Amino acid sequence: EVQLVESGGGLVQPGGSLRLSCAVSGYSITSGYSWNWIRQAPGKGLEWVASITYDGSTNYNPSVKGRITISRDDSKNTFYLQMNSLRAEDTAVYYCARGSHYFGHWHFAVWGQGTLVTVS
Amino acid sequence: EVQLVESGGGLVQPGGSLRLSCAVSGYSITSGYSWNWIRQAPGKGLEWVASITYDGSTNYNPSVKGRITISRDDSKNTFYLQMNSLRAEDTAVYYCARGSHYFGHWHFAVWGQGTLVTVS
Amino acid sequence: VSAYLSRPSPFDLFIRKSPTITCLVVDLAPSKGTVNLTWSRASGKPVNHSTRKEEKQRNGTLTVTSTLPVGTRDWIEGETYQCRVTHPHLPRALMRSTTKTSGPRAAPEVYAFATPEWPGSRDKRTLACLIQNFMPEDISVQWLHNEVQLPDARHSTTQPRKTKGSGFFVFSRLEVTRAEWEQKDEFICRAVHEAASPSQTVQRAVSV
Amino acid sequence: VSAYLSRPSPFDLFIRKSPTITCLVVDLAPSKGTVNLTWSRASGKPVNHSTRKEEKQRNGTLTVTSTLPVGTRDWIEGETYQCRVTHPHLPRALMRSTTKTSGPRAAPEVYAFATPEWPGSRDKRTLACLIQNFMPEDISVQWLHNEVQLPDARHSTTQPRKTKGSGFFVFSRLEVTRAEWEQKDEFICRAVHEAASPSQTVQRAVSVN
Amino acid sequence: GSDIQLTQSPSSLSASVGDRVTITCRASQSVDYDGDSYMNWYQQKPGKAPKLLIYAASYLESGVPSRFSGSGSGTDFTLTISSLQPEDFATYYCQQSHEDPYTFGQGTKVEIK
Amino acid sequence: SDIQLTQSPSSLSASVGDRVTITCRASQSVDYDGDSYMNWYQQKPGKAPKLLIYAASYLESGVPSRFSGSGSGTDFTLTISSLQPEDFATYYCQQSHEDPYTFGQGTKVEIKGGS
Ligand SMILES: *[C@@H]1O[C@H](CO)[C@@H](O[C@@H]2O[C@H](CO)[C@@H](O[C@@H]3O[C@H](CO[C@H]4O[C@H](CO)[C@@H](O[C@@H]5O[C@H](CO)[C@@H](O)[C@H](O)[C@@H]5O)[C@H](O)[C@@H]4O)[C@@H](O)[C@H](O[C@H]4O[C@H](CO)[C@@H](O)[C@H](O)[C@@H]4O)[C@@H]3O)[C@H](O)[C@H]2NC(C)=O)[C@H](O)[C@H]1NC(C)=O
Ligand SMILES: *[C@@H]1O[C@H](CO)[C@@H](O[C@@H]2O[C@H](CO)[C@@H](O[C@@H]3O[C@H](CO[C@H]4O[C@H](CO)[C@@H](O)[C@H](O)[C@@H]4O)[C@@H](O)[C@H](O)[C@@H]3O)[C@H](O)[C@H]2NC(C)=O)[C@H](O)[C@H]1NC(C)=O
Ligand SMILES: *[C@@H]1O[C@H](CO)[C@@H](O)[C@H](O)[C@H]1NC(C)=O
Repeated sequence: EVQLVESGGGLVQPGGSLRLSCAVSGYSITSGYSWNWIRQAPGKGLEWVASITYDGSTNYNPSVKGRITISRDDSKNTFYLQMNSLRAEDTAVYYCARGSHYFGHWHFAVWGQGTLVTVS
Repeated sequence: EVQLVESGGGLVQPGGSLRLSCAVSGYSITSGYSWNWIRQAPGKGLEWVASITYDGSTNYNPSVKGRITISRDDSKNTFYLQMNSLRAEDTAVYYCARGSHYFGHWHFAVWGQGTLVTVS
Repeated sequence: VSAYLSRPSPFDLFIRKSPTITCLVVDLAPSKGTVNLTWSRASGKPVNHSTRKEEKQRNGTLTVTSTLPVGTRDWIEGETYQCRVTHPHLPRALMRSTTKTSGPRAAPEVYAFATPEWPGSRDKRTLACLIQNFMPEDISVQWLHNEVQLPDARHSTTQPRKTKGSGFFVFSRLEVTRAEWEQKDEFICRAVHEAASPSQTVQRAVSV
Repeated sequence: VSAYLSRPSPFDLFIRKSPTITCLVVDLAPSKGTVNLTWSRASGKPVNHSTRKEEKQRNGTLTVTSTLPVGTRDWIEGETYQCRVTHPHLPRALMRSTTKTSGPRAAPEVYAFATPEWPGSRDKRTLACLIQNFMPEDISVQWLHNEVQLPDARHSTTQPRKTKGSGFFVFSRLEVTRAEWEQKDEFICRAVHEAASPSQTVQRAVSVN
Repeated sequence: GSDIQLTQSPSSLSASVGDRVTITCRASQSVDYDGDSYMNWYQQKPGKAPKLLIYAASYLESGVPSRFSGSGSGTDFTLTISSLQPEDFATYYCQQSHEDPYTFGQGTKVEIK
Repeated sequence: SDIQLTQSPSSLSASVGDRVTITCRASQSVDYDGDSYMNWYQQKPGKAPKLLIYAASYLESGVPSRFSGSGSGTDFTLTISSLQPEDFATYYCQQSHEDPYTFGQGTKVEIKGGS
């Protein structure tokens, strides 16, 4: 069974930069599916942040384009969210999720427990 | 299984009389159903001639009432058509048929091969 | 509104010799004025006294059933019974008919056995019956506990389905008490069918 | 218009090792231009080369089938194949999905008997097979006369029903002729099921004598 | 002449195997009563006695091929052969059982072309 | 400049066995190719969402049949036919039609009384 675990949260300073990591086990992130980062500000809505397909195609939300970067590591079966110039508007819980494919459209069938990012 | 046989047909002279028989086998003509005579002029339509029920009721076609009689004979499981004063219009094929009952109305579900009556 | 007219069970026709046929009307709105459910026979002899029953339903639906006794000699001789539902609402009338289904006829073969005793069945044993190659489809399946006929509730049997060649077949599964296989270690699977000979009965015995 | 999406049989999947899934569209009249029916996998991996075929029946309806091959490993690893039919005469689309049935897995145990000869039919005998306690429910049953595979017509098998306990069961009847068992009195009732170990096969041998 | 007269059409027709044949009966007066219509349809092949096909306008006599169908009410009834067949070439009669004397239509011959 | 999803109601209370109906309205149509790309998620507090329905009306595997989805264009509805104790959660719709993918704000389904 596919399992996903976020790491890299903590108390962080504004304007700095942080790397979140999603450690996937039980399925290979180059064998299929889309790999997403979705965040949730406290008691607010879910926001889709960025994705990478198994074949390497990347997609971003315009709300974070430029200051956020998504990469993977075939060797470590992990993928990463690089965030620069952190703002208060970035404080949230970041979930990583495995998207399942429906005729060119993706839905988020598997998530992980979440990691918290807080910006003073 | 309820088979019916006409008999007694033949060539007959005008103004005379003849009697046809329907030799019923496989069912008791007093046990149920309606027992009919139908005749058909060569290349003409079917004309219903006479009927007799298992209980003895008679019915005649008014076009021949008064010179046609229908009678039955329980022991020989046979029934008969009595005709006096034969005319040319009586020339036809005489069929006997077992009518089945539907909420007070009868349909002609079982027939016999017919016997021919020729006048003149 | 739908309407159904059943046949006699072979058992009612060839053993008890007290056959009946039921005319069942369903899907009625109780709002409507009551339905007329009259009978006719192909012979023209009059109809016995039929029994009427109304039973309102959990669907807001209403069920009226009519059962009519029928003559054994009359049915086998090739009689036709017809039910007619009319209503002041309904435009015309519904009619359903029944008869002895004419066709080729073959008597059933019967085999009984045990299913392998299996974990979770210390006091429970399971008995099965195969009945096949009969036609027409009309059949009555019976389990008997050594000269005592068993409640039909105790056994559940499958609907007749068509074989590859030409016969029908059914399955009867039966679980017998520890006491029952101990009180008597013999069980009888019997089928009643118009082709079966003699007395329209064929049966076998099988034990735990 | 209706659309049906079949799964690969255990036999096609473990013996022929050439599994395929068919998406069947039925009840359509030729009518307006033909229907478009495409595929998708849950993984997003691309779909093979699928073959389409159109057939006009006696009743005037159109049977359009699309056949797609699958990798046995892909299927067992738990892929999801999805078919989607679109038609101008239909406002929305029909979608059918198929995948490996989730749950516990128990291989089937098999029992075969012969029926005692019946009076009047000395030359036909009936052999029976009960297959039970397996899951999931997907199973393939085939009869062999000593390593000669018999046409699937020769036998009738019940659809799997769920027992009181935890397995499913099926019951298979095979009618064999006297000539067949006198030349060779060995008959094999064989089940192909994904839990059976090894090679996904369980069988019993049954003789008329 | 106060009887019920049944007029059929067509009198004669030509068809091919697989066609749909439709025959019509028109009665001098209504043969409806009690929510039913007492019109029966018979087939007569040459030199043989008639055979009953449909009774009560729309009910198929037992053992009658499914392609035969009847319909109608009032004074208008229709026999329909949905898919003509090689043996179905014959003359076809309607007969009313509502009011005595029972009367027959004049027949329609369906001929093979 | 994105697609907005408004859900209604915001918050609701029910009891076990009730029938609950939630509405999602998209700022513009999410239809293409005869399908509707609206997905429904369940989120219990302190836990991550769980996918229930994708493409408006299709059930994710292992999801109880009591969940059903329907709709087209910009009007979609999640229907729980028979509420259960475990069904008390916040529920999100999210459109997969056009980038960037967007979620509704959520409908909180709380048990009748006081949470
Ligand atoms: C006009 O005439 C045509 C021609 O006869 C009619 O076409 C038929 O139409 C019916 C009605 O829809 C249709 O019945 C459905 O059949 C589905 C297909 O399943 C059949 O075929 C498959 C493949 O051939 C079989 O499975 C295969 O098994 C093989 C090994 O075992 C394997 O190699 C293969 O890959 C498959 O696994 C299957 O056993 C069966 O033979 C059925 O799935 C379906 O039933 C399902 O759905 C209902 C619910 O909707 C359930 O209740 C049911 O239990 C089951 O789950 C349908 O019954 C039939 O396929 C079709 N045939 C053709 C050739 O077109 C047409 O219907 C007629 N229509 C009119 C208006 O006249
Ligand atoms: C209202 O409440 C009622 C609850 O009692 C519901 O009534 C049930 O209605 C169904 C009809 O859908 C009856 O079901 C069966 O009908 C089948 C038909 O299948 C085959 O039957 C013959 C048998 O030879 C076969 O020739 C046909 O071709 C069919 O394939 C039959 O197997 C039975 O006759 C049986 O009647 C139920 O019996 C009936 N229940 C009761 C208790 O009477 C009803 O659905 C509810 N809803 C409505 C809208 O009325
Ligand atoms: C049904 O028809 C018979 C025949 O006259 C009659 O007894 C009955 O009253 C009719 N209608 C009803 C509603 O019973």
